[PDB]
Amino acid sequence: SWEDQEIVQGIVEPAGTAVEYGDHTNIPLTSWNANFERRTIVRGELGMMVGTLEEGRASAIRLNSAETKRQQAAIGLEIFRNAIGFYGWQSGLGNRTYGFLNDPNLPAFQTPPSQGWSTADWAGIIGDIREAVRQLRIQSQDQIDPKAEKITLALATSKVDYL
Amino acid sequence: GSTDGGSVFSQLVQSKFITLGVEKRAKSYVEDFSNGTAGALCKRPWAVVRYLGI
Amino acid sequence: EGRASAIRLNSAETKRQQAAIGLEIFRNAIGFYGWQSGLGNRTYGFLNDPNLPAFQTPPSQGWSTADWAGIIGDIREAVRQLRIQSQDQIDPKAEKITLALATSKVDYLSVTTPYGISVSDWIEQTYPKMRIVSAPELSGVQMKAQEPEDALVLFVEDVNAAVDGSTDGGSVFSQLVQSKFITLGVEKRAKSYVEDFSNGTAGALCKRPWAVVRYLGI
Amino acid sequence: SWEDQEIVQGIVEPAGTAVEYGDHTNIPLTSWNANFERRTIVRGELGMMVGTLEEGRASAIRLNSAETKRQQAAIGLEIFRNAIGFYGWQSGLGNRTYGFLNDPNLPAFQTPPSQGWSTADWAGIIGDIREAVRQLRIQSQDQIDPKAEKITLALATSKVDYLSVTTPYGISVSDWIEQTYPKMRIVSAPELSGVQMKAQEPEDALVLFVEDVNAAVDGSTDGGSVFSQLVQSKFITLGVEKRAKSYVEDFSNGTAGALCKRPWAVVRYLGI
Amino acid sequence: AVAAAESERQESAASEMSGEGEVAELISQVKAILARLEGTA
Amino acid sequence: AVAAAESERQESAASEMSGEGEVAELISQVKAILARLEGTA
Amino acid sequence: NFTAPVTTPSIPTPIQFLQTWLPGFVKVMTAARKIDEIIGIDTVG
Amino acid sequence: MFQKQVYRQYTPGFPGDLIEDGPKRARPGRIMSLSAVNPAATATGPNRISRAFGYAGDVSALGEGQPKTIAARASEVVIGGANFFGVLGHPKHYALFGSAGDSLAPSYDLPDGAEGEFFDMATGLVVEIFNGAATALDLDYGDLVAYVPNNLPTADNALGLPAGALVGFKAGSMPTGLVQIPNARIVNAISLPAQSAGNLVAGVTIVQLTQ
Amino acid sequence: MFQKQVYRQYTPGFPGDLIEDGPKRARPGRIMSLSAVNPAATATGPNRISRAFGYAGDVSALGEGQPKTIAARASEVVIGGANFFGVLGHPKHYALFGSAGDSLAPSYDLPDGAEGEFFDMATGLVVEIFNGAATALDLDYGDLVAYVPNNLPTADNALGLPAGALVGFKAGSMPTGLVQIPNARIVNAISLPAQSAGNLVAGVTIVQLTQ
Repeated sequence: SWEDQEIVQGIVEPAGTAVEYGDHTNIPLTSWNANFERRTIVRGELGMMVGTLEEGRASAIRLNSAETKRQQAAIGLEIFRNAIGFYGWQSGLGNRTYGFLNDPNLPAFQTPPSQGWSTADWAGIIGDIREAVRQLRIQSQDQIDPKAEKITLALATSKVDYL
Repeated sequence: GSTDGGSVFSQLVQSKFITLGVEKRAKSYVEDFSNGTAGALCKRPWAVVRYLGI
Repeated sequence: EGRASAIRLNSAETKRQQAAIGLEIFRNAIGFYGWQSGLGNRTYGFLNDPNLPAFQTPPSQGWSTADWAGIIGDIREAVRQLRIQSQDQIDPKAEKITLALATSKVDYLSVTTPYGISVSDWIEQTYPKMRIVSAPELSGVQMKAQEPEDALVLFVEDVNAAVDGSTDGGSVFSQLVQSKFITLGVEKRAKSYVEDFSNGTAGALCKRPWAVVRYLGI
Repeated sequence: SWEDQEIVQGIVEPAGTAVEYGDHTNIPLTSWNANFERRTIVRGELGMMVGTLEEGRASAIRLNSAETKRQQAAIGLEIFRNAIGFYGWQSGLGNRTYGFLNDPNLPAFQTPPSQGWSTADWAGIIGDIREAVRQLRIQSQDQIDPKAEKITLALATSKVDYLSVTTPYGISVSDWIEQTYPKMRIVSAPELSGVQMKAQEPEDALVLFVEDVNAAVDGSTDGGSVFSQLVQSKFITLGVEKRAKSYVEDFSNGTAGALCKRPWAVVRYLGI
Repeated sequence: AVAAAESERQESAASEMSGEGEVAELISQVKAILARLEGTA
Repeated sequence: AVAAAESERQESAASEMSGEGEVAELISQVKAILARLEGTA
Repeated sequence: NFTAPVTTPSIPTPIQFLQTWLPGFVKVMTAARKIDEIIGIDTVG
Repeated sequence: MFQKQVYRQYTPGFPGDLIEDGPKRARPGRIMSLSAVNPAATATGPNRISRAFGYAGDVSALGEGQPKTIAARASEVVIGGANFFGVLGHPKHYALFGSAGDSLAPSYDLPDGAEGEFFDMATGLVVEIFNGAATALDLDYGDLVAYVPNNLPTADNALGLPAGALVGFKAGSMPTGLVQIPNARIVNAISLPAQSAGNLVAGVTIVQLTQ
Repeated sequence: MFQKQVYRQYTPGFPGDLIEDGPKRARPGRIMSLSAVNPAATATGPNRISRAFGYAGDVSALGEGQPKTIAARASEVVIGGANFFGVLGHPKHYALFGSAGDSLAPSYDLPDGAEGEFFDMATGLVVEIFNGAATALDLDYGDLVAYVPNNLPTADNALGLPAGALVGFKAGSMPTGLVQIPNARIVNAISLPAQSAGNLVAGVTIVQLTQ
C-alpha cells in the first residue's frame, strides 16, 4: 500500500533426506526454516498549479495546460521510480532501498577476464560472455533452460555496440 | 515448490501514480500526486553474474 | 501448525511437498547412478548399466586442452561409431539422437575456431535435429587418479517398431518407476500427527545397447 | 486463540489547548500520542490414561474412572489458570505474565490508617474503608463518584468476617458499607490472605477498584474495564489416542494473567 | 487430451535441438495441427 | 488467464533475443494459437 | 556429511504475527468539569 | 538472505529438530539465567537451540506468603547445569524476536525466562556438536556424546567452547571436565577439521540417538 | 481418614501410578513367595506396590507329565530381586484383598503368588524411595535409584529397610550391597530428613524415570 513503510519477503529452506523403506524402521521426518528480508518504501511527490488566465491562454493554442502538467507529473514520478529501481534511494546513508545495481544480496561485482572491451578484440568479448555463462551454469547447477531461453544479458548502453 | 512467483528480480512498486488531492483557490487550483516504490529485490542471487570494467 | 499458519505458511503442506521433493531427489539419483550396484544389488542407472558398451576414451583426450577441431573430431567419431553400430538406423539429420554431456563441458560447445565458428554452429550445420542436453550428474563420473572424469553419452532415443516388430515400445532407455509418490499412512497422536510417504524405482534399464556411444574423460 | 504469544493494549493521550476566538487569527491545533503494553501467554496441559480392566474394576465400586480423571484434568487446568491470574507466571524471571497482585503498573501497597483489623474497632475498620474511598476519589480527580459507581472490595478470606464488627448499638460495618455505598460489591478470596511477609506474620490484602468506567467520563473506545483477566480458553481437547487396551486423553488451556488498564482507579492496602 | 499431451511432448523435444532443427520440427507440428483442422471440417 | 498480456510479453521477449531464437519462439506461439483454435472447435 | 544449510538457522515465526491487540484504546482522562453541577447552566446570549 | 548458491541435495535437517520418529521423551522448562546461577558459573551460553541444558531448581510454587499454590510441575533449568535435563529443541515452538532492533533478524537464541522443549531422549535429533580437542576428528556410528558444563575450568576449556555445547568424543577420550550424556550415540558419521581457540570451527550438525 | 485440611491444589499422583505418558515397558509376573528363596531371606517386605521385584524362574510349562504344554509365556518374581525384573505398579489393576483383621483397610500389598505388572520402562513413575543412610539427603534431577535385595546382609541393612524398597543414593554415595536399577533417574526433586533404624521415614512420593 502507499501508506506503508516496508515490504518483507520470506525465504523458506526445507530439509529432509529419504531412507530405504522398512515396516518396523523409524520414520524419517522433513522440516523447514524461514528467513525474512525487509526493504523500506520511498514515496515520491509531484504537483501542478494552474491559473484561470493561464488555462484560457493555453487552451487558445489547443494545449490543455492541465493535462500536459498531469502527464508531466506522471513522467517525473516515472523517472523517480526508474532511478530508484536502478540505483536505489540513499542506500549509502542507510535507507535500505537497493536497486538493480547495489543490492546487498548480489554476488561480488567481478572483473572480466579480458579487461576492458574497448582494447579487447572479438576473442576477448567472446571469452567474457562464455565465462559469464559458464559461471552462471556452475552456480545454478544446470537450472538453465535450453539455448539459454530465460537468460537476460543486460549491458551498458555504451558497450552494446561492441556486440 | 516456490509459491512466490518464480522471478529472480522484482521491482516493488506500491503504485505508479495516485492522485493525492485537489485544492481549489480563488483564481487558480493545485493538484498533487504521488507514487511509491521499494526499489528492486533480488530473490535468487545464485542466478546472477556481474562484470565491471568492460 | 498454528504458529506456521500465522505467517501464511502451511507447515503440513510444505513438509509434505518437501517429502515429495526428497523422494524425487532419491529417484533421480537412483536413475542416474543406481543403488548399491557395487554391493551387487542389481539396480543400475544411466551411467553404470551392465549391458552398455565399454566406456571409451575420446580421440582428442580432454576438451579443456583441445581446440575446436578436437571437439569436432570427438563428436564426429561418436556419431560415426553410432551409425556403424546401428547399421544406419539413424533418422534424417540425426533426429532421434540425444547427446548428454557433463554440465561442466556443455559450455565447451561454445568454443570456436579463431575465425568465428562454434561447435554449436557445426552441430547446427551438420546434425540440426540432434538433441543436446547437459546433466549435473554426468560430470565427474569416474576418477583417473584424482581428476573428476567428465562424460559424453550419444544415444538413440526411440526406435520405430515397424522395422523389427518390437512390442516393447521402442525406447532404448527406460527409467523403471513403480510410483512417484504414495502416501504410506497417517498416525494421529494426542498433540501431533505423523504422515509417512514412499516411492519406488528400479533404476534405468538399457534395452538397446547397440544404440549407445559413451566417451569418458572429455 | 490459545496460540498467540502476546497480548497488546494501547493507550492514547490527546493534547489540545484552546485560545480566544478571532477571525484572521491563527487556528490552534490539537494532536495525540500512543503507547503500548504487552503481556505474554502461558499454556498449560493436563491428561489422563485409562486402561480396560482399570475401568472394569473401577465400575465395581460404582466409580467412573474416566469421568473422574477428566474432571480432575479440568480442575487442574482451572487451578493453573487461577494461580496464574492471581500471581502471574515467572514474572521474576523475565516473563511478562502478571497477576492481580503483581501488576507493575499497580500502585504500591499502603499501610492502612488502622494498623490491623484484628485489634481495630468498628470506627477503625470504617475509617480504613473511608480512607480507601477518599484515595480513590482523589486519584480519579473527582471523575468517579463512589456513591453511584459499581465498586469492588476484594478482601482476604481471613478478614471478611471483620465486616461483622458491631458497636454496642448494633451498627455493623456491613450496614455502613451497604448504606453508604449501595453499589459496592464485596468479594473474598483465599489468595488475598498472606500476600506478603513483614516478619514471620502473613499480611492480608484489601483491593478497592472500580468495575467499569463509562465511556463518557474518559472517551475510551475500549470498554472501560479497570482490571481484565485475559484468558485465551479455559479448556481445549488437545486430542485423544485410542490404543489397544488403553487410551490417552490430553487437554490444555491458555491464559495471559491479569491486566490493569487504569491504575488510577485502584487502591491497595496490605497488612490489615 | 492424449493428442494435446503428445503435442506438448514433441514441442519440448523440438526446443532442445539446434535452430534449424527446432524451426523445422515446429513448422512440421504446426502443419500437423493444420491437417487436423482440415480433418475436423 | 488473460491470454493477451502473456502473448505480448512473449512477443517482447522473442524480439529481444537473437534471430533464430526469435523465429523459434514466434513459431512456437503460432503453434500455441493454432492448438487453441483446434480446442475451440 | 550434512549439507551446509543455505539460510541461517532461526526461529521461524516473527513475534508480530503472534500478538492479539485488544479492541479500542484507553483514553487518558482529566479532572471533572462540574460547574454545571454547582450553579447550573443558562443560555442568554 | 535468500539462496546465494545451489547444492545437489537438501540438508537432512536443522539443529534442534527431529529426523527419526520413534520412542521419545521430552519435558518443558524455564531458561533461568546464568547470572542467577549461585556458584561462579564459568561457561557462558546464549540459550542456543542445539544445546544440552541442566536442571537448576523448581518454580512450581506461586505466591509470596506461607500458603503457596503449586500450579504446575515446572522445571527451572540452566544452559550448562551438571544435572543433565535435556537437549533444547523444536525451534518451531517459539517466537522469533529478532536481534538488536531488526525484528526479522535470524536468531536461534531463546530469551531468558522463556519456555523450551528439552528432549530427554529421541530416536533422531539434529544437534550441533563440537570438537573437544584442537585436532581433526572423525565421528562414526559408534561414537558418544558429552556436553560442556557450566563450571568447566578455564584450563580444561582452552578452546573456549560455549556453555551447553555438545562435543562428541570416542570411547575413552572424553575431553577433560566434560560430563557425558548417558546412552547418547552419534548415528550419522561426519568429519570435523582441525580447529583452534580463535577459529573454533562450528562442528557440522549431526543426527544423534539419546537413550 | 477423612479430609482434615483443605489445600490449594491436589497431589501430583500416588505411588505406583503413571504420571507421564510415552514409551513404557511392563511385563506380567507372579509374586511367588519370600519363604521359597534358597538363601533364606535376609531382608523382608510385604510385596508392596512401589517395590522392585526380581526374576525367580519361569512357570510357562504346565503339566507334570512327560509331554508338557506351554500354555503361555509366564514368569514368577520375588520382591527381593537379584536380577531386576521390574518395579511393580498400576495399583488400579488389583483388588483390596485384606490386611489380617481389616479387609477394607488401606493396603498396597499383594497376596503371595498373585498377578502383577512390573515396569521395566516408564516415562514417569510415582514411587516412594527410602534413604540409604541415617542422615538427611536432598535428591534432585541428576540422581539415580537402587533397590534393596533380600540377600542384603543385616550388617549392610542397618536401617532395616524392606525387601524391595527403592532408595535414592545421589551419584557416588551408594549404600553397600544395594542393587542399582540401570539407567534409572529421579525426575522430581525432594528432600528426605534424617532417620533412625526404628522410625525410618517413608520417603515422600516422587516421580522417577526408569530405563
